[PDB]
Amino acid sequence: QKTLEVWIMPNSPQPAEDFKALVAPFEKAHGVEVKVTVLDWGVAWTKITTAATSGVGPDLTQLGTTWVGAISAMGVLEPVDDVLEALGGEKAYLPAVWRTTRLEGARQATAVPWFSELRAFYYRTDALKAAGVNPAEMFASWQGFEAGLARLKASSFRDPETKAPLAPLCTPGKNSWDVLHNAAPWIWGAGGEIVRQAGGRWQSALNSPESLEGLYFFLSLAQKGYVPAESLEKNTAQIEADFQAGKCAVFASGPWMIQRAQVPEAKGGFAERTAAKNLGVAPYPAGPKGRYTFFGGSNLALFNFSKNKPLAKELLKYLGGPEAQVRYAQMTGMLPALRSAWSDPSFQQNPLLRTFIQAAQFGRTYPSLAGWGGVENLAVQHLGMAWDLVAQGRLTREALKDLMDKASAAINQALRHH
Amino acid sequence: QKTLEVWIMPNSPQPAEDFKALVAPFEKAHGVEVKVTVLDWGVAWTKITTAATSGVGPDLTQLGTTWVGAISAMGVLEPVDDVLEALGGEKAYLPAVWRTTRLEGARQATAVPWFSELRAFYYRTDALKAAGVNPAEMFASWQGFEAGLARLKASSFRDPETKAPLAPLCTPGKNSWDVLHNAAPWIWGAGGEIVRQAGGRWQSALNSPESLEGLYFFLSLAQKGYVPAESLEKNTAQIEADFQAGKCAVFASGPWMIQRAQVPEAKGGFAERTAAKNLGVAPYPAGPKGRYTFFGGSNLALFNFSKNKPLAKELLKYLGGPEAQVRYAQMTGMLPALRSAWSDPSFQQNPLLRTFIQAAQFGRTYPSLAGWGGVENLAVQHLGMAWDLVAQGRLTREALKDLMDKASAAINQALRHH
Ligand SMILES: OC[C@H]1O[C@@H](O[C@H]2[C@H](O)[C@@H](O)[C@@H](O)O[C@@H]2CO)[C@H](O)[C@@H](O)[C@@H]1O
Ligand SMILES: OC[C@H]1O[C@@H](O[C@H]2[C@H](O)[C@@H](O)[C@@H](O)O[C@@H]2CO)[C@H](O)[C@@H](O)[C@@H]1O
Ligand SMILES: O=S([O-])[O-]
Ligand SMILES: [Cl-]
Ligand SMILES: [Cl-]
Ligand SMILES: [Cl-]
Repeated sequence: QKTLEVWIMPNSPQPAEDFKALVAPFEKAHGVEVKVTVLDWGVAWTKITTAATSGVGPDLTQLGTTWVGAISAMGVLEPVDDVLEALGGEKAYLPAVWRTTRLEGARQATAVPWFSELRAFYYRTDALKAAGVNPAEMFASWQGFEAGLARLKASSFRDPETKAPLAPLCTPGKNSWDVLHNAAPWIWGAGGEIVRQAGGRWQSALNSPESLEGLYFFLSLAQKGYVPAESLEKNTAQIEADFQAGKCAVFASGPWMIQRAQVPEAKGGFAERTAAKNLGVAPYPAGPKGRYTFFGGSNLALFNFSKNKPLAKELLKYLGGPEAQVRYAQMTGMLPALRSAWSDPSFQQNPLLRTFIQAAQFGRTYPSLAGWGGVENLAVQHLGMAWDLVAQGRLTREALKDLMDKASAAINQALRHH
Repeated sequence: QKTLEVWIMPNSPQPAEDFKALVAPFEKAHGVEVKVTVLDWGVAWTKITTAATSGVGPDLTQLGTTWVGAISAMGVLEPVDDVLEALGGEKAYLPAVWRTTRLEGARQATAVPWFSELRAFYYRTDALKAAGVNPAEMFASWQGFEAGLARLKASSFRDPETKAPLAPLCTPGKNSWDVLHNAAPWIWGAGGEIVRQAGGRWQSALNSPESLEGLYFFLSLAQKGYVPAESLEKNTAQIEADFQAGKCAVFASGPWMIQRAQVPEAKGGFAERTAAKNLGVAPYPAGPKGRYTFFGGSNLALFNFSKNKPLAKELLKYLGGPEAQVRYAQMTGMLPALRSAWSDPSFQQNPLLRTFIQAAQFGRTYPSLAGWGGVENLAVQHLGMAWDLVAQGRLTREALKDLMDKASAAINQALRHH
């Protein structure tokens, strides 16, 4: 009759149902009830920070890897070094994954790695073929990326269901954390970054010459008509929905879309759509200073005001452990956080998934900072205003610089305090 | 083993679960399993129009009242006059609800009323009291509304959980259908409208002198600092989340927030929050040409490519009928569509809900037109750009007029399209 409450984000298309089937064996072996509540990504920051400040909430909460340091810095998370030792310690994890178990420079781990994700480009094989585009040259370089989009815009190809052209590229301009995650590769590729350590402190680098170069190149794809105006007002889920509906030739996303492509519309997938029958993946192109993609995922954290700490730690060890690592990655189409589970043969057979796995050497993420929640909110707000400059025909290098100088002022405030 | 597929939007905090409990009796009596799929509002237009164009989808779909004419005019909906006759016909419905059963001027009804919904202002009793605001004066007139917001801005009141001031008003500036529904009362209150019958056709009126007056007054609340810049990039979900979290003194919503306030976070509500303990409702203020609010909701439609039409009509008769009408309104915090069901004490004994029932006198909606889905997408896009003028310090009457001239040209295209 002993019970646990868990907060999760929508990691699969039937998230509560998938999470319940995942924990059913643990419920049987301990004779306990695990309750699950689903928080949309757009409101999860608001709801998790309120639970933290109020001292009331669940036993466990999913945390995006980029939030672990920001929640940890509030002093509301129970140490989980014991759980991670029981899962095989530092050596069981990719160094980049291990760094998401804590606030940078904290002694104690405060989250357990649950799943990994990184970004690549999904494209329509039938569209790039009709346009005469070589996917290998389109996704090899900025120049190539731009040339491929120009061909996709000039193409007379029409989706056989919609009977209408495809937008060359769709990217979300509003409301998602992905307004930051989708700009990051371009910034990094130009030799830029989101933040930089100097003058003793962390500050915004979104106004560095190289950051402006990468961000401007990204924004100018919309300026040139490769991204439709409508896309700049939309969020992640809508861009996913536009691709599934046969309206976009190319978009940036995570390994989950592969799982969706294999499942019917009734189960929140798109197996019956033209796009699922014509699905390609290519990595992010090399920029002038490097080849990068966003690498992230989600960890599980235990609030220090939980009344069932020993039982919730047993559940973290279960979810962080090999068997649940494999089953949840299968249900979600995410990559296991436990490095050993990448080698499970169920992940070796899928050709599109292999593209994601082998793209991981280009994966980069943000330092695990106390101000990071604020940085992401302000980044989403200010980058969405840069997309606005395009919708208005007002995008210039000076206007972008002025806007990123204001984003930088505000981000510097957030890195001092909450 | 007979099957039905039903598409619904997230009407309650656990939508699929609540919908399965609602249809359980019908499943038992008929030996059918009803499969439900949840479509977020932001992607429902995309997924419903793709089902229409492809001839592949569910048996039934939820349709927002403002979309019924638009989907009907695509030639894909079954007539349901038999179901509405069996539910008691034109007399069993509010005239405004009856008009949402069809495309304007069509012989045959193509949707069954499911639930009703109209807009009012939620406010924080504790905030208006600390600010010295008389709710009765604040929600009586535009001048009153503005005077109350000036007092809310000046207040040194801090939310007891956040330890921080409350924004006087939050409204979503992006990527919700509510960007239109939140503007419409201000437009209508100035004596404007969204569209106007102009010489044998329908056309945009967003660029009429009175429509600009109403919209300009609305936007200028944000110009004066009554709405934070942050709010202008956010969608309806985030604004609701911000109110629940104690960040907003006032916001416009539906009757569902009353149900949400009575349910804990773990079931998708906000009973733990200060805002649930300090909840007031007031009507939209009278504009200079009178008092108006947005009156809508959702109906249920049967695709004419369904293979299960006789059974799906029995399910429509069930969902539209007295018992299920009461149950779903209880679970969702919506008003029943069937007038007779308003008599249940769950509605008539609910003092916050009584403000929504009384607000129904002043309820207005859009004509039931062929291009209406297009009108809403384009309206949301262009109204999002009006909010942008504010964020940028570029709001002038000419700039707003130029923007609504472009919204009007685009909307005219969508209305004349065959
Ligand atoms: O910065 C927020 C976290 O985002 C996570 O990615 C989410 C994304 O935000 C959602 O929009 C959705 O599409 O799913 C993604 C995968 O769960 C990211 O994985 C985390 O590392 C970030 O902390
Ligand atoms: O315009 C589409 C329909 O909107 C309905 O209101 C929704 C709103 O769109 C959402 O943001 C959500 O919060 O809930 C509302 C109620 O379901 C409206 O009821 C319909 O009349 C519209 O057709
Ligand atoms: O901005 S254009 O779409 O009117
Ligand atoms: Cl960085
Ligand atoms: Cl939405
Ligand atoms: Cl109107």
